Amino acid sequence: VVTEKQQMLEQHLQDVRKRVQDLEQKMKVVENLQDDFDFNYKTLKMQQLEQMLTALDQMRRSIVSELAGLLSAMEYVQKTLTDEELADWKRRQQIACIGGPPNICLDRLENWITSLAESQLQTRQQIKKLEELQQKVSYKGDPIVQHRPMLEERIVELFRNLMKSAFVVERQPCMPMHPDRPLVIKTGVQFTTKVRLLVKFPELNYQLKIKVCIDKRGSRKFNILGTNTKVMNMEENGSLSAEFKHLTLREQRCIVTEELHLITFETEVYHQGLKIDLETHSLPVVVISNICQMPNAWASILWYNMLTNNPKNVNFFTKPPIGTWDQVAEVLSWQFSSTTKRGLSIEQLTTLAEKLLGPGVNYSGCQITWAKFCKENMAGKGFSFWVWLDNIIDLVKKYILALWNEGYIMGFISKERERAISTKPPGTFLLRFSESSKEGGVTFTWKTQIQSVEPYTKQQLNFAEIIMGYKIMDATNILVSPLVYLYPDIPKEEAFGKYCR
Repeated sequence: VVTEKQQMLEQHLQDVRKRVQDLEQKMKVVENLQDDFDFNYKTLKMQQLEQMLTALDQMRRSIVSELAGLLSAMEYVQKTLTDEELADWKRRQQIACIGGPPNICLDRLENWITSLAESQLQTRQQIKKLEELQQKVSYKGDPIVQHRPMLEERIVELFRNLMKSAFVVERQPCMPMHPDRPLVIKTGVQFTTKVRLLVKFPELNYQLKIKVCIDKRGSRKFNILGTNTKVMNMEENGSLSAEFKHLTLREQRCIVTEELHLITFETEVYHQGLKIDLETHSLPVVVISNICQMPNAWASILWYNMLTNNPKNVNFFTKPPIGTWDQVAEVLSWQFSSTTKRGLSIEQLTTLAEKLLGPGVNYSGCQITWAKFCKENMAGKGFSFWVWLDNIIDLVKKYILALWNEGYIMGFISKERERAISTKPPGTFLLRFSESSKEGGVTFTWKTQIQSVEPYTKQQLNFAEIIMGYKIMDATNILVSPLVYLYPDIPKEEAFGKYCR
């Protein structure tokens, strides 16, 4: 969809696109009225020269002040493009990295930037057309001579920046085998990143070679390996980009999941006779040694994005900021909505808000520190909040995926609150995650006292049957049955029978 700030932008842009049509014209007309003058003077080589000149001077004056104003105009819109609607995208990328509401399609921005740069480049060819007359007809008091060096300088500035800013990291660095784990890369593993130049110029095609490096205190300095450089070209929406598939890492030899490193891409550009200094970098990355540090890092990733939107601040954990539950809550939800077709209801999100902050009402302004989140172990438990939860995710994703599809999983529910269930017909059941087991456990629940069996870990799930079998042989020496009706009142057959062989 289009915001109304975007209206103003695609607007601003066509108004400039329009002034370059007018200047386009003015230039043509004045060039002619100056050729008549040249001819009349090379023909008399008496008055319609003394005047023709008083006139040409008034053209120059107008044309030149027309350009000054046109530039003042491009200065404006570029700032609304770059500093506003681009920063906007960059932050929306940040957030879509950690499973947030996506849509970071560089198209709208590419046309706006492409359009603006196309203008600026015609405007440079206008100012050049001026120094053409600064040469065919000049005189003392020549407006051109004392304004064209000026304008040239000015417009070149504008492009130089627009150009630089148009250089981004389209798709952040990420191992193809850990798609959901971007910005966290294991040394020795091969990944794929990708840059894009939002000044889609067909002339530039194939003309740009990008060179990605890596770091250039006390931290571990690494070094990328393989096809270290790539040439930028228009292959796939014919946009200027270079993808670096098959890149590996290693460590320059001779904490860790809290250590950030930046990757830099670079290439110079020479066009219409100019040297441009192009270079962009990726969102801070945590490099790991073993796939065990996978979570503890992905944690840092999330914590960084969720908070600061600063792209260059590796020493983020030099003093990690705080983070009201609200934000955290949302972020957590995403992980589910990202992979699955569901996140966390404010219900499961509460028995979980407390599962962290403990007892209390309304967990909103409730500040959570980095430590708290995962740097610290749960009250009784022998592990941390995050650590525990990461498998609860991987569990849902890998095992019991389409199984969690239609809810079916209360997942998070205070063992206590799990009592008011002391309502339905004896036999109805839940589906929770063991709060005690670090490697993820999916159990179940049934004065008709209540009873939740021993959780079942991943190795076991090697479940639509544990819910169709489990007899719990009885005391009346009768291998009883698996308590029916999912929480609602759904007899475990229309809910469970489908996925059954």
